[PDB]
Amino acid sequence: YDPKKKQMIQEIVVQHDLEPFECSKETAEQYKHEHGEKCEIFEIEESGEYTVRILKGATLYVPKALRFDRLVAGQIPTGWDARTYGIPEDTISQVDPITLYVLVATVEALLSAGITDPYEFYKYVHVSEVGNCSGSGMGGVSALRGMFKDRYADKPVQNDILQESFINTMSAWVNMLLLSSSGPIKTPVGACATAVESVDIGIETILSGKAKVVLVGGYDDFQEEGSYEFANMNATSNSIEE
Amino acid sequence: ITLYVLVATVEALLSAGITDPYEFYKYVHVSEVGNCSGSGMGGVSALRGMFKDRYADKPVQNDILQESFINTMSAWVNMLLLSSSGPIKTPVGACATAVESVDIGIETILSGKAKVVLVGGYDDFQEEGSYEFANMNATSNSIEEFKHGRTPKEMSRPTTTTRNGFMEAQGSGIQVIMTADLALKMGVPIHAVLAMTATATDKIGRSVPAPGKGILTTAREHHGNLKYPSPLLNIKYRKRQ
Amino acid sequence: TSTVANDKNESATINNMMKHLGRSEGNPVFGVFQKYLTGHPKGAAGAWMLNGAIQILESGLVPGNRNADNVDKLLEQYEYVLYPSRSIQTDGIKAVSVTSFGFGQKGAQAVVVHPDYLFAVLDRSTYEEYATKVSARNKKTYRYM
Amino acid sequence: KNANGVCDLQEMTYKEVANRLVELMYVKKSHRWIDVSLRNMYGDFLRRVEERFTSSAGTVSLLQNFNQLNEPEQFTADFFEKFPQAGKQLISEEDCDYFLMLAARPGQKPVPFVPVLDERFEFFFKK
Amino acid sequence: VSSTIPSQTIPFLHIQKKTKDGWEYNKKLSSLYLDGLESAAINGLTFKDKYVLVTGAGAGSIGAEILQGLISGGAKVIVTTSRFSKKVTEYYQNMYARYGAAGSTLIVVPFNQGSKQDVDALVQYIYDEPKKGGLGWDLDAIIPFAAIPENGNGLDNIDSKSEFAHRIMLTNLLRLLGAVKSKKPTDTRPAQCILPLSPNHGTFGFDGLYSESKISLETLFNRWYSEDWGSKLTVCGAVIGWTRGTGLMSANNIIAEGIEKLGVRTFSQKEMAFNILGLLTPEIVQLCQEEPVMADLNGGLQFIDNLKDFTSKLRTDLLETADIRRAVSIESAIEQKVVNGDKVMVEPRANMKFDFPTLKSYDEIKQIAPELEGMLDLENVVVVTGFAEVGPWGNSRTRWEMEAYGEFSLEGAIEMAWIMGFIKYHNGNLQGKPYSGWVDAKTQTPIDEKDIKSKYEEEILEHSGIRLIEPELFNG
Amino acid sequence: AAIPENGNGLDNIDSKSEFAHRIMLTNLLRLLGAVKSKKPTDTRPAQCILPLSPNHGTFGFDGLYSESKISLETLFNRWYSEDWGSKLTVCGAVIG
Amino acid sequence: QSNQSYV
Amino acid sequence: GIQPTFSALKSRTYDSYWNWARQDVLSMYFDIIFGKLTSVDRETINQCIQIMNRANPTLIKFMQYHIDHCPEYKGETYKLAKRLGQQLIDNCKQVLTEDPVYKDVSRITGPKTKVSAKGNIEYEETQKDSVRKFEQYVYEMAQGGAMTK
Repeated sequence: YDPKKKQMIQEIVVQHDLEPFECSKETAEQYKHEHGEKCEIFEIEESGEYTVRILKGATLYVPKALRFDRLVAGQIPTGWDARTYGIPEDTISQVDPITLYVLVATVEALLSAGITDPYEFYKYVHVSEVGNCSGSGMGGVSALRGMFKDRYADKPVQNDILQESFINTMSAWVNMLLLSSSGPIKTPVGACATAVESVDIGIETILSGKAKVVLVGGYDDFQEEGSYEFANMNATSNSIEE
Repeated sequence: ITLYVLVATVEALLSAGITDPYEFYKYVHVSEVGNCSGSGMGGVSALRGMFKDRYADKPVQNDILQESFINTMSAWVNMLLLSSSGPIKTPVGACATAVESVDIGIETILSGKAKVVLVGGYDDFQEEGSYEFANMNATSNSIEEFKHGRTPKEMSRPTTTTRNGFMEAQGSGIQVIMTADLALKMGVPIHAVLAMTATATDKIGRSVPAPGKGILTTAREHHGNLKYPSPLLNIKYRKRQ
Repeated sequence: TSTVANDKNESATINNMMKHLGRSEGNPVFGVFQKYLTGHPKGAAGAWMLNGAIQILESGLVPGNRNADNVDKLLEQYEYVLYPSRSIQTDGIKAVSVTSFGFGQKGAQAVVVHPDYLFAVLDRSTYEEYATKVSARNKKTYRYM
Repeated sequence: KNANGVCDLQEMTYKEVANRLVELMYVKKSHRWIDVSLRNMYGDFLRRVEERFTSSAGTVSLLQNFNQLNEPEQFTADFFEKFPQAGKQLISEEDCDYFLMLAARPGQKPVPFVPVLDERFEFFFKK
Repeated sequence: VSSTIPSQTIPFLHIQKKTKDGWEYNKKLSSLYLDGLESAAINGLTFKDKYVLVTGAGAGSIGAEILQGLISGGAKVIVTTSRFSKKVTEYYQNMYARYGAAGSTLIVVPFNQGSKQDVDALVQYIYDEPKKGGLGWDLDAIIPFAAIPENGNGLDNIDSKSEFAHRIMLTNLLRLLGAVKSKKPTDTRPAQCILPLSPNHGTFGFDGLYSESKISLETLFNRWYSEDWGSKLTVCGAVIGWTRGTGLMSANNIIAEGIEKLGVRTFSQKEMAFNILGLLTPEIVQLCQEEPVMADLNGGLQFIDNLKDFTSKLRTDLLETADIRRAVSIESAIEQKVVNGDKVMVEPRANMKFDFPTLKSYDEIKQIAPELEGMLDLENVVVVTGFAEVGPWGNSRTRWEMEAYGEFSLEGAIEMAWIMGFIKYHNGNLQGKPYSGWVDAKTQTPIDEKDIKSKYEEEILEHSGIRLIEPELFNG
Repeated sequence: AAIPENGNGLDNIDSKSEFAHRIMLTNLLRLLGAVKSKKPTDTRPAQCILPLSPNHGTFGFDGLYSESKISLETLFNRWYSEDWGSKLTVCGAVIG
Repeated sequence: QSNQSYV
Repeated sequence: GIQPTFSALKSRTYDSYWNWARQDVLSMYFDIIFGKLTSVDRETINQCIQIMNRANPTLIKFMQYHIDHCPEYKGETYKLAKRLGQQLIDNCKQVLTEDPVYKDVSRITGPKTKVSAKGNIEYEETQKDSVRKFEQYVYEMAQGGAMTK
């Protein structure tokens, strides 16, 4: 993501038939289904592949780049890796970067509390008494980008991207990798006051007797799309002006 | 989804007999009317705008992210109807959002932070969520169901031998919960009593969509030595105490 | 939700809940499966099932899963769960257990008791005054509606 | 005019509305109606009441002919003995609108009361 | 009851034996069958561990009644249908829910007996192991009652319908029996083929090839001895008599009583099903395994000389009487009309009383829960005071109506019409008239509240609930 | 008109057996019905000499031969029950 | 459900 | 018409008698306590025969709970439900190990054609006076008729 080269795609109606290009039967059939009279699909009997000709009046999306004026963000230090904290490669490839940040912050918070083994809670409290009331303002924005943009673009995206997109999925991964508790889980969304909301939920959870330990907090990630939207609402500072 | 929430909220207040939302403020402080409702995904249409239509350079409103937030529906409810300063706590259970919201609302009321809470849950159906659920094989395949001779009104069949995924839906559901004494002092129809409510996680795993028996802890009790009944379960003993 | 794992795990969870709490043998809870009719709206799910539970409390009527063509043979072992396929009008439902299971290990349960057992804790005068107020409010709400 | 006092139309029960119509359109002293058109208006309102409070088709109307309304007090008593819920339920908005339309039906003697304060208030007040 | 069979009289239901002269009533076999029927009536008849194939068992039919009897007795039945649909599958589901006994399993399959491929595929699916997608069953009985209704077809109009019907009734029937034989591995578990023979082979005429099919089914009795499938299939030909309510004789129900006036018996569907289920008793099963069993359940109609002419006589007499009295009544009514010259029903309306939950008296509340007085903190008791929803079935009220009852009341129908915009309320001048009521939003014409549930219920149900995704609701 | 079909039992009622049944029974009846339809008068009937068989499945493995032959016997009753008694007259010769 | 974990 | 229609994917298997037995038991129990059902009706006996056919120990416990906790003090219909369900429980217990049987207890009906004064032909299936059960049906079949001599 280069904010000085923010990629967009512009819709154009073609005033000329593009030269045929080769592709598989499935992709050619999909092209014909979309376009129809404005596409032409034909099998190369020699091989089996298909040639697709896009005709006049068809719709194309030609990429364009926009010089975006929000070039500055408060970013985790360059070279920060979940690997240096012992998070395995399979988890890194499965979960969202926000979830990696949550896992690191959770183990570091337990270590701040002196709990080297998360199962040490179960010597003192029932498994139903350790909860996770933390949350996010937006959640797995990278997974949402996958679902909404990369899948539209037909890029290779994991089939469980929506799972990583859910805001409570970070808490789910925390419980699935560290705690294994059956205590309360209550994921707030304050969009900004999320962590103080989470402290409120965790305190009332503890005082109601439903939990004796709660993992509270808040997490969020910076991405191109959130940056652009905050710019559109004029909520963030303009780096060019600054 | 916010439209669905607004309609469900006014209809819930009307079910509670509150034609004017400001009638709460005759009995409770503005800081005692809250909105603990939530969503699994929130404004998926606004997310589609942000992530797809803006990439495509289509004309999209500049505050689409606002509508995309999951607490925005609660914000619009407060901005258009309630104007309370009570607690606002937006859960995300992704499928248990409404029951988790009832849990948050009940603890909010019992802690004394609110006397009235708007609990519930909402979600919207869209192309992108449908496609993702299909990729995770959580929803039933309509082609396969037509091959099996199943109509749309019989595709959603819980507990049957041939259940093969859930039927995605859309909408909202809101409830107005409050203390019993407030309900009786206001003279509102008390439809039900929320005796109990709980949330739970399962265990170690590597499958988020996999359900588990974590909520079984709601039935937990000790049974080592039951030679005599516990006096506390006996009503008259507690009454004389 | 009409998914294999979810329905099996739910019937099991309810059965073990009642078995551990000492539910008397031959007293199964009737299972309502609203999603057959309303689909599964993710977060609005528990709200719809809670509204249905309140309505079941009020009417005494237990709806039936009209799409329950053949309850899975793996659900016979759960003796504490009955699976109606048709609405049964009972003489009164005292409590309802609304249980939801969501992605990320979001198990959740709620218990909805009939408001009669609330009104039983009031004295006569309080209840009569409340009833008069509710009648007046009901007429006002009827006009507004 | 309800038991509490003067009110709006919507704050009346159907029995209250019918009793008020008989009070203001039927003369106790002479045992007669002010006008047969007003008797027909009372009949049409009672038609609306029975239609509102009956849900089954193929039911015989209590009022077969409006000539039964020439002695309307006992007929009103029988009608609202058959429909006890009518004397408990406030008049719906549908039936309030219907009542206001019957109060201004053309070819009928203008009603001897004012039902609403609206743009038609001059009409109701002066005709 | 065998001893109570009168001397020299042939019972209405009787088993026939084969002799040099042909098929004739047999006292011994009829005694055995009647005693089995008596035992079935008193103690009941069981069909446990009995695998049955049933064809043509549509709703309101003899096959359906045998299906009820089979699943009641405990049989595992494959019912095949040619009109597979939600309504058919729900009829069969309700049948199993009300009658399916312990161990009984009802398998509804789509099936065209008029195609060879369906016959072969069905027998393959029944006999294939579960690991190959089949059932792994060995049929203990076959009841191929699949008949297509053909009428008005004489010798001069043996049309495509008649040829297809003959295929279903005879050719593919025999192919189904042969396929079952081919897929039977053992010689110790025969299948009892209950053949729906008819006693009227062209006696009525204008039935297409029905008589040809039914009389061609009678060759299986001889072919049982002459071919190598005697130990695999056992023939039980039930000559079915006058059955009431069935399409084949529904036009003759009115003359059924006149037929019975002669000391003859006409059967209802339940009676005929009982008779045919009597052919599945263990005794008759053994008898079929020994020799082919012809059961004549005709009720003595073979003794009427010129049955067609007599039935026509009865129908003509009844119709003449009806026409005479119709003409007399019509003329009398016209006379009263011309002589004396030429009740108001109240039309129901919806009453949407948005009622709160009914409050009981304090005494009745204290009767439900006496010990709870002044025990709980009302400040600490949380209660649901109002609720609502937006969903596939409208609001809480209408969603509850469709959940609890499966249909909308008048109030619910109007609420759905208002939600989906089918109706709008109008209060003012409506095309030059003052109207206050519901108005069709599309046409802007008045509509009656009672008529709302008739004009719009179909569209409400079509465009509400779980249904095909509508692009107009999701932006194309 | 008969085609020779042999070795076909109940388990092998094949295309040959179905075609044979068509010839022997279905199109036979259609031929008789066509002759009736084209007969203008009721005073010159046609005597249909039906080749009936005495062995209806007594030998077996003959395909649908017995079915066709026994189905031809319905014409004897259908002569009375239908409106072609005066146009066609049935003479079933059970050939030995 | 130990016998010594409660008292 | 020769179009194939069979598919193994359209097979619908029904075998959950275990659930339908409890469903029907409860459905008839509430009919009894709400006054929609009485023992004299032969539909009651027909339903009880199916419940006996589907009898299982779990179903015995299911019925026994609802007949032991039946609040007989709330009306005659609850007393009726208690006593009648107790008899049905005894029957299900005695036939618990027995093989399910098909027993039709419907009232035997015969044709009845009547011509109204308006000349309308009405067919009604009336209950036969002399034949009430299938036992008497079988007796009638054994006797035959005058024309069967």
